[PDB]
Amino acid sequence: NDIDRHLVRQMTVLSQGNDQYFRFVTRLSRAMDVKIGGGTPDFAPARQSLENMRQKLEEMKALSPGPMNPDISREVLSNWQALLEKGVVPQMQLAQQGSLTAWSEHASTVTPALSRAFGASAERFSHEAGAMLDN
Amino acid sequence: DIDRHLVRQMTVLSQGNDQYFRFVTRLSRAMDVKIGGGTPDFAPARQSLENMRQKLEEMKALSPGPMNPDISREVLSNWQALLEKGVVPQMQLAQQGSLTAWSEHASTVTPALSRAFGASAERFSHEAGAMLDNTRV
Ligand SMILES: [Cl-]
Repeated sequence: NDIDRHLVRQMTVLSQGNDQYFRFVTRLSRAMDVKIGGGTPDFAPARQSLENMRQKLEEMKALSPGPMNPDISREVLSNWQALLEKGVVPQMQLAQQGSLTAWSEHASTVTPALSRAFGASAERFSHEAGAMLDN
Repeated sequence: DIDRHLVRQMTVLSQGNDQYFRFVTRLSRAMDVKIGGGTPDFAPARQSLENMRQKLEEMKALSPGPMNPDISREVLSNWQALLEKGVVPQMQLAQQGSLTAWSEHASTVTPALSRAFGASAERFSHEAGAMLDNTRV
């Protein structure tokens, strides 16, 4: 498998990126609760997930468009990019030197929308990939 | 192949997590409307709860597969607990109880269950990441 291996790697990185997103949200939330509970928040875990996500985006770019339709490949990288630059990077910065209401409003609306868009792109990418492999 | 099976499991787990986070937001908006003296629409929250339940069933059907049996088990038990003890009550309580129930249950009981699911999901992602990226030593 050469094309097959490439596809599976694209599916793998895409899944890993989406997973790092959930790790990031969950870890940032934990740290944020400690801040709300009059504590000292440790943002090293969440920053780790954020970086992991960006590195998986770099790994995805190096693999794309690969063997599939270049459009869906373009789609996934631009929505991944957006989720990072407009969602996760600003949301992290709000938790670190922003107000509580600004971080919570952004984390309850802005970042989610970007998440569902990237998630949608990822699901169609993987459905198309899976179909080709199962031919 | 092993990579595809792990990835299907990682994808079902993320989808489960996404559907759970959705559920919490979905239900909250329906309650603001109910608290605002309006006619709530529970159809969407029910959809998320049902999607969370469907993703658990799909996770079980794929497990343990190539993943360590202990980690696989932790994930399914914490997922199932979050659903049967956290999520389901909230929904049944949101359709009958008060702030003393749905709001109080959701702030005290659920979080603990949510936190355990998150710890298991981390344990899963870490081992999967090591297998997939040949990162282990
Ligand atoms: Cl591309």
